[PDB]
Amino acid sequence: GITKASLATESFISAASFQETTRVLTEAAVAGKRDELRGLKENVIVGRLIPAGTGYAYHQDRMRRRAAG
Amino acid sequence: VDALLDNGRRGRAITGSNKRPLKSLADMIKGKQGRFRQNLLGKRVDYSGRSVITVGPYLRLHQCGLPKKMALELFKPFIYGKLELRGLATTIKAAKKMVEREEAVVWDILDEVIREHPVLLNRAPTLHRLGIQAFEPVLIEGKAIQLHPLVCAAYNADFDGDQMAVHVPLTLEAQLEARALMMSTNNILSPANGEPIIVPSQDVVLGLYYMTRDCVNAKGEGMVLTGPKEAERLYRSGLASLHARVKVRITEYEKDANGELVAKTSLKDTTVGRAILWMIVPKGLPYSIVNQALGKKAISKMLNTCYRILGLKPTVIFADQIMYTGFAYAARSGASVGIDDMVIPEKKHEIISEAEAEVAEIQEQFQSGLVTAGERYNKVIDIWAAANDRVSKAMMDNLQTETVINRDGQEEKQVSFNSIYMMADSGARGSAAQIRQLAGMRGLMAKPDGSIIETPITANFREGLNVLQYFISTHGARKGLADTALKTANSGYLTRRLVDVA
Amino acid sequence: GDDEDSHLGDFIEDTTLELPLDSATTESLRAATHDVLAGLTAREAKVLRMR
Amino acid sequence: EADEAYSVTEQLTMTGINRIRQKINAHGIPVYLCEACGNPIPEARRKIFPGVTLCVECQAYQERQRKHYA
Amino acid sequence: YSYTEKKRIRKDFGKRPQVLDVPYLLSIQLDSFQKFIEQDPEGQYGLEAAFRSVFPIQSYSGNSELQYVSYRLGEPVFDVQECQIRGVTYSAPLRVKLRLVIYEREAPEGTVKDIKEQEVYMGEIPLMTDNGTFVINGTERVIVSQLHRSPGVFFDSDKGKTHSSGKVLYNARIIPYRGSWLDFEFDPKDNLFVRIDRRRKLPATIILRALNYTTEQILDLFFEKVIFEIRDNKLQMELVPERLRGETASFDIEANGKVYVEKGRRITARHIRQLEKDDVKLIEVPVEYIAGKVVAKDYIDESTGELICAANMELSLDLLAKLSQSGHKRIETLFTNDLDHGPYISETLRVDPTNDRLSALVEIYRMMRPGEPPTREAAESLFENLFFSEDRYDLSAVGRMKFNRSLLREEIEGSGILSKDDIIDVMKKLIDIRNGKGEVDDIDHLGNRRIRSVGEMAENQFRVGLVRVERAVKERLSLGDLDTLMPQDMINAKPISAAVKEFFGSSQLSQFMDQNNPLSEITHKRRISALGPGGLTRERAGFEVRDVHPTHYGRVCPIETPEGPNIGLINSLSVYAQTNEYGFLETPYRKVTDGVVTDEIHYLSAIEEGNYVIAQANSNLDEEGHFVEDLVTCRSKGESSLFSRDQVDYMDVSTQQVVSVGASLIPFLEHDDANRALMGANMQRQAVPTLRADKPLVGTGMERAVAVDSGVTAVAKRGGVVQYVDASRIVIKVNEDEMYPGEAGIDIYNLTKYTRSNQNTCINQMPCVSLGEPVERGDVLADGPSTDLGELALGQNMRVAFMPWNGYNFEDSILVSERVVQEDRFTTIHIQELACVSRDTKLGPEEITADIPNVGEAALSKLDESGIVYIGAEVTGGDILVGKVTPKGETQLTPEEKLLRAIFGEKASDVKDSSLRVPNGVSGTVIDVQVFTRDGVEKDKRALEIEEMQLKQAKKDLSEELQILEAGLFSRIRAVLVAGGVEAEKLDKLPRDRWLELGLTDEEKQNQLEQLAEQYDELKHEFEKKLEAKRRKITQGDDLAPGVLKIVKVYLAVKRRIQPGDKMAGRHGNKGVISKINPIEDMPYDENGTPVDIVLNPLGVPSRMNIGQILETHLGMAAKGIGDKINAMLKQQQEVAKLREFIQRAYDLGADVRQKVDLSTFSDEEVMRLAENLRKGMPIATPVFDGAKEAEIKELLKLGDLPTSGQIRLYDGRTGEQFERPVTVGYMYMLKLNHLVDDKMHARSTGSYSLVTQQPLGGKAQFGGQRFGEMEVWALEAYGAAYTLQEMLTVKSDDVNGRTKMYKNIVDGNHQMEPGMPESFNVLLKEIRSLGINIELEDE
Ligand SMILES: [Mg+2]
Ligand SMILES: [Zn+2]
Repeated sequence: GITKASLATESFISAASFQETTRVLTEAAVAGKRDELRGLKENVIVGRLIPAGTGYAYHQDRMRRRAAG
Repeated sequence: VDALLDNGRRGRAITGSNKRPLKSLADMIKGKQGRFRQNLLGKRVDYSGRSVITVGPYLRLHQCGLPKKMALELFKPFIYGKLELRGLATTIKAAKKMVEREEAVVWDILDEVIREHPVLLNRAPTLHRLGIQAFEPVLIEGKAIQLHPLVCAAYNADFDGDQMAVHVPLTLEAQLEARALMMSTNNILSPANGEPIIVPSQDVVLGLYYMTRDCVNAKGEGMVLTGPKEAERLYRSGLASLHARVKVRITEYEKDANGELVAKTSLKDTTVGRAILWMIVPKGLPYSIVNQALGKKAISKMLNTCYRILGLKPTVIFADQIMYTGFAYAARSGASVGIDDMVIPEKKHEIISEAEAEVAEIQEQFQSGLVTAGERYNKVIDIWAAANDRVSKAMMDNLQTETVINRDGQEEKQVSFNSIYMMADSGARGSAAQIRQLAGMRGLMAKPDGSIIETPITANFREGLNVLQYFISTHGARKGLADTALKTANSGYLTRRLVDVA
Repeated sequence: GDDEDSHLGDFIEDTTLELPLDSATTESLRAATHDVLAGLTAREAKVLRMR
Repeated sequence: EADEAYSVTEQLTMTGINRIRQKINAHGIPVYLCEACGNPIPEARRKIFPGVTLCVECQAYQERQRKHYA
Repeated sequence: YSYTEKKRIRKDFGKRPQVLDVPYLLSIQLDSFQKFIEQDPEGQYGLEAAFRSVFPIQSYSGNSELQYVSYRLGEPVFDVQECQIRGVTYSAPLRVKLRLVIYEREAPEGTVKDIKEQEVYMGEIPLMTDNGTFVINGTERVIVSQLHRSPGVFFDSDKGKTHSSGKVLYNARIIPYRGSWLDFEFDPKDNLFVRIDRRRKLPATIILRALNYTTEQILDLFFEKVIFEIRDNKLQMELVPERLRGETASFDIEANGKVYVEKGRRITARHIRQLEKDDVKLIEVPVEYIAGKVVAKDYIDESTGELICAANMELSLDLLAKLSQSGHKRIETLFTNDLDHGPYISETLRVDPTNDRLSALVEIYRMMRPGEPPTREAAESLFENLFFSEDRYDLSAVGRMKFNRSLLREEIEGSGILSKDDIIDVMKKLIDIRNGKGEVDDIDHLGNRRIRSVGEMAENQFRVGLVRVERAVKERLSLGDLDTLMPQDMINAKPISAAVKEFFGSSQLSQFMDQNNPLSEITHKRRISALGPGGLTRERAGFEVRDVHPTHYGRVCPIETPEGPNIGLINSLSVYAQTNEYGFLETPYRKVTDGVVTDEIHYLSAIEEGNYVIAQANSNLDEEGHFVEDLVTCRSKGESSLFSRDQVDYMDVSTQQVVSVGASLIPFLEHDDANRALMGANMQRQAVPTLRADKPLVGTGMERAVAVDSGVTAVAKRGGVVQYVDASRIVIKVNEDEMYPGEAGIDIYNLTKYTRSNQNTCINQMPCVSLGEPVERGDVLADGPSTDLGELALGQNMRVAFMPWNGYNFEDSILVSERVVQEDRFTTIHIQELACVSRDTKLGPEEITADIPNVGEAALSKLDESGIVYIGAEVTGGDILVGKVTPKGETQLTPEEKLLRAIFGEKASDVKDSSLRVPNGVSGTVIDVQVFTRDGVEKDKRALEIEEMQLKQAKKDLSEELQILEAGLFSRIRAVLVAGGVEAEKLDKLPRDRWLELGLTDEEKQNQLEQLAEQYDELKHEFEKKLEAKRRKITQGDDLAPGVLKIVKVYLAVKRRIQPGDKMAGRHGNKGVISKINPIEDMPYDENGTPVDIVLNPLGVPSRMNIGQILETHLGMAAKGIGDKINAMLKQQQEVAKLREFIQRAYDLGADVRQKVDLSTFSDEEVMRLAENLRKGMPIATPVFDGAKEAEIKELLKLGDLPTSGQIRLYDGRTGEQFERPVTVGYMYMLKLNHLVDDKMHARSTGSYSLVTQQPLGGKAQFGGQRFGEMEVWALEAYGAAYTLQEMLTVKSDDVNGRTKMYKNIVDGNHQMEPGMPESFNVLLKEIRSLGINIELEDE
């Protein structure tokens, strides 16, 4: 169901937006979770270019620079 | 420590001398919902403002009316810049004093910085991407925003005093983003259903309808004219009636070749109104599309075909012309509404006494035990429910055609030209449903329960209602407002869940 | 008021901040002084820049 | 605005009444034996309601029973 | 016909006669408060009542008792006007007489001594104004009457949704006026439960044990006894011939030598008729029927003295033998039947963990306060205090009444707390409904909703004031020494005055008066709310209570309710409604005895009304007053149908009584869709008062009642003649009949002149009578704002015509001719209050000096030597109202600033500029300056000039009184001296002061001259003291806050015309925002050339089914027609004959109306003045449901010589050519609401930023930028607007570094952004990092 499907998100920053914040961080801090941004919600949070539209160009061009040399 | 980190997972340490519990670190991140900062709202934002919105039909669809006072304060750093760029100010501190002084020299500067610089207009509940749209600003004396009427549909703006906000695209990117993506003219199709959302609304369609409509006999009957140009010439000077049957030479086009425009000229059988109108329609459309009566329904399919044949650019400027003309002739028409416009059927009192006797039949049967009690309720409710359909489609037969008028010979009848009908038939406002409450009786009402009451409103709005009839109408009315007040909260929640999962 | 998540602290404005219109003119006051001291004699510049 | 609120009310009212209206059907024709218990159906019920299958006794009873459980 | 009616008489359509004229509309507010504060020598609600409850207070059994004598109300510290300016609350000191008695040890009681301490002070309690408001801090407030669930017991459902079984449930609730709730509720298992308050559910029988009921008395009480005899061997049974109904035979049931029924045949009417008629008392049975029966009492073994069976224990075929062989002849059992008397209470006992009294009392104590140990003394006391203490519990009288009412008792008053019987009787009645006998209540019925208002709610807040002082008094009276402390030492003031100040200050029910409009005030004071303390909550209920209930007919308005988040949660009081003796809502009716309709009226409460059959408002009765038809439409028990001529017991009073004051002010309401009607009376109250008080051409009749009953107008106290008329004051020389014997004199009405309202509108009174005109008592003496000639004029009507005008009325937008703004007629006067404060900061004191660093004389022109703007100076944005400077020394300026100071020689000051300046864009005239100075700081120059001027004016005012009052009084002395010594010319030669000496021969006239002397010398001395106190109050130190030295308040009078953006609407819910203001050249005109003022869109009328606005327009058209007729004949100077002939024709019109009229009015001097007042148009009245009908409108159009169509042809002012089709033109009364554009319009480039979050923030009213919430972000996300979004929540807001980097770039002419990271997120990283969490930014 939509409400259940959305509840699972890769970005932990996105989850602390709409899920219960105390639980999200706790569950995530013990795990040593690394958030790579990638999604929309989180990039708005951290105030950089949305990884779609005009920004898709940039994120794509920068995502490939990663895992590289 | 625990009260410092997350107070509430204990006994709830209260603040000094103050009954309220003190807000902890955890309570400083958490909220409703989640992080307050990213939740609406949402962060206040520089370079912005708002006021009441008004009309301005003189606008092109790609612009909007922005108060002098607002534009001065909004673009203040730009004016300080352009002012010292052209050398009218020694320094920024002088520019500050200049626009503060409102020296007349600055107005001419502001018009420079305003030209190719879109602004964003946004109205109350932002529902789809068309809830924010980009316009080119036109300076206005007054403190209200002027909003192009065709965009009113997308915003779901009426003018009962709603206000809109403005936003200045600062960066060069934001201007080109707002110009190639958010501009009014770039978004004329709804993203929900490929159909135009910039359909002509109400005043403007009632305009065209009255124009491209015909009556049996009037000034100009039967003459023939060289082309559309001289059809207007005939009308503006009071020689011809707007709606009179007329053959005129027209030249339609059809790009039916291999992407190539073919021309066709014919003596089409039309009216003066439809002749004049063709002067707007661009090139490749057929004259058939304006040959009809043009209601709100037919008027939007026209815009649609224009898009899917000529493309974005021609449709935009076309759509402007439609609005401008519809408004103009609407004023010329002098359509109005008085008490005598709401014609009651001559048979009304009859229909009542008949269905009133029908209850008297089923009543006799209830008292004599032929029918049961719950039965009798559902019996009476049908014989009333029927009579309402009789009263409705009685006036609608009378109202629709009963303008009976003559052409040279004997007698003839046609679709009525009664004011209140033209409104519904065209689609400008009101429907035979609502009309049914003005002339015919207005239904039966039901209390909030839903259990519909066994003595309908036998009166209508042109007549008075009496004490009880109004009091019964109350329930349905109040629950109506009550419901749609909550139906505001419910819409909001469904869309929110959907973007979270998308 | 409103019981709303409008809290007292949300209205306490920052008074130590420097508004741009002033940060703007200060960047521009240097410009004017600099050009005024070069349009002088080189001794009057070293003399004035020093006092 | 507000106009829609009125609009909402009309749609609701219409739907409720319509359901009720249907629960009577139309031009029916049939026999006279009650399907529940065989009691005599008078031609009055046949001519008031076209297609009646429940005697006046059963056309209460059941109605009555539904009320009780409410 | 009266005196201010003779001036202008509204032509009234409508046939039904007024039988009862509208009572004081502010009845509710004024009445209730008068009851609270008043000596009542008995218990009826009041301050006396509250006292008598808690008092007498007695020390901890130490026999040191403090009893309550009586109380007094000191005079108001400031009167109404005084208290407002300064900012005190309008209150009176409460002085209560207390008597402290002491009993000897040890005493057969009686006193060593008692000191009868005079009236200790316990705070000041606010007082209500003459017009039903309070003043809390110089600001008028209203206390909204509340609607809450009546005290008593109410049986409810919770059908359906419960558990998804259907089944239904039934619950009872005992709701007392004060004290804990007692809830009784069932469940699916049919177990009875109780919960105190909303607490933990508990097994219901526990309270019986707490009342010292053991198991045996619970069975005996709630159950019958089935007596089992052991006669011979093995078991007989007492049979009640009825017990077997709703059961089937259990065995071979036989008696009386005849087998009536054998095993397996259900006991019905046959078997019970046999048993009852044949008298079957005893039957023989098997030992197995008691296998299920429950034994009633306790039975022990007579030999071993041990317990065989405990009460409420089920027997078995083996258990019987153990108590049968012990010699027990009786075994009492329970009668259990799941249709009639269900085994409910039996099952409950089996769920109870307690057994004895202290056992249950513990389980109650441990439920209420878990976690702490129970005690014997604790558990016993707790329960006795819950429902049986006079102090901690009370149902009141109303609670006791509905309690007894709902339980079918006789007493209408009784115990104030619950008894062992009370609780049991309720549990009894609850069971009955579950059995099928009886129905449940509903919360919504107005017989179960009660109305409280200010008088009651203050009482309750005073009661709590004492209970928190009572603990303190009892505490002091414990240790108090002998004859040293007295009843003032213990009673503090702050604790009492705080508990009452709390209410009137901040409460959901104490709010700023909605005062832009006499209707707005009057509609607010008559208002209900089910919210707040003791009522429902918006998140609680729940559509049933919001919806309009049938019982609302004539009590609550169905149409006047707010349109927001609380619809139906407010409602407005109906016109004729009044509050029941018991505090319910009743409404007036007419007693129909047999078939005649009487005029004796009866008030029927919501419960009373249901029973009777009430006729209808619109019902035709003639001659003696028989019903004309043999059958009349009436409503009786919740429904409405046709009824017989002589079955009707009552009839509606008026056609109006169902609506509110707001709703009744809509004309042709009958023709308006109910929804739009709501918006109508909703927006009518938002009408800002106009410059020139118009008058509605189309009215309803109520406008005079609302104007007068609302305080805004000045209504004559006593009838007489006018001595002096000033724009300032009015003096009335009283007629002899109404004039009191002594002090003689005249009534002098001082008028309210131009002054600030709560909503910044202007409230100004004007004289509506001329010099030497006759006025009678209860006449209109002066119009308020938005009242004309005694009628309520919330706006100005104008010539309106429905037609599309080139789109400048697209949605509901409005198109207005220049003639309106030129005529200054929708121009509106606003008064803002701007204040300047001299504070104390750490660095030093602020001075109000006019020495301001770096400002030219251009500024200091409008400023006096002292630094305050002059009165009368027309100023605009930026002009300085009050010069002010704050200490900020050693700036530490920079090189280039230093070099600049040295080049141009400015003495870089050690003081900051803090002066009060005029907000940008708003511009008006200064009309008043006030200065409040700390007690003991020296009044500066201007401050001393003012307090000197206030003195000279006040002396002139008081003396003016004496001069008029002397001459008025001396003028009476002259006339009584003439009755038995008349020397007309001889008397008035000598000095008037030298008159008091002349006496009179033996008669009462000698004693009458004696009376005027007393009250003369009293005027002489009461003048003196009234002047003295006035003088002290001016010079006395005005007391301020901590840190503040002195304050300057400047009052501005801005005159705002009307411009695109302003919201306007007619009374029929037709909103619209003026869109363009057109030249008179371009307006639609008719063949007579007269342009039209407003061009409305015809499309707005069909959809929104408000058809009354059209009727209004047509009737308005005809009403102006009569105007245009008289104006011609009055300019023709035709003479009384031709004029009066025409006027007389208008006021009859067709026949059958209610109006009546001349020629009685004195056929000359009086008739001509009327004609004048009508030439602007003839005021007509369409009562709410008694309104005018099309025929009467068309008929009045004929007389006006105007077309019946209501439509004419028009010509476009631009092209000059005709408009096809006739268009409607006419006159529609229209309001300008105070959503005026130049209040809504805000803009900000760069402004203040919040400290905590570097985020745009409103600080100097250059307000914060627009908020860009979540949904607006999805907007940009749906476009590609990636940069537009970044900039939106980076540099445009949150980026402390970016915003300045941008602004610098903007002026350099480089559109870029150097964004970086929002501080909002920067704080989260730190906020997270300050928890135990290591949150980093990785990589690169
Ligand atoms: Mg709106
Ligand atoms: Zn049957």
